[PDB]
Amino acid sequence: AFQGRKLTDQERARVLEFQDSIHYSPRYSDDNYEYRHVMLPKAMLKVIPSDYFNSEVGTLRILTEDEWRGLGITQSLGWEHYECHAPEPHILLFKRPLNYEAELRAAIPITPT
Repeated sequence: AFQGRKLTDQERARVLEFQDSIHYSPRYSDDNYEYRHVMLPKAMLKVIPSDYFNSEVGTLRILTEDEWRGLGITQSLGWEHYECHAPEPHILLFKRPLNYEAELRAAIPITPT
């Protein structure tokens, strides 16, 4: 049940070619959040589909977790994409709470009575 605008098999192939060139900053923290930023190759920006930018700035819009994992951006559980200042568009900011427990929860089905 994809949240957000899933890429097509065609978009996805085009974006996933840049996956090995994405850079991930060290994490830093304040009183409530850990932060990190992800830096995309400028060339990847060219094949990121048009609806993923917001026409106003030139920056990426807020991405859902499914959306940005969709782009090849690979990091651990808990990270939220948030809107920054107006940096270069190829820098994406992420945060997650310090009080993060990172579980894996799956409902499992039984036969009804």
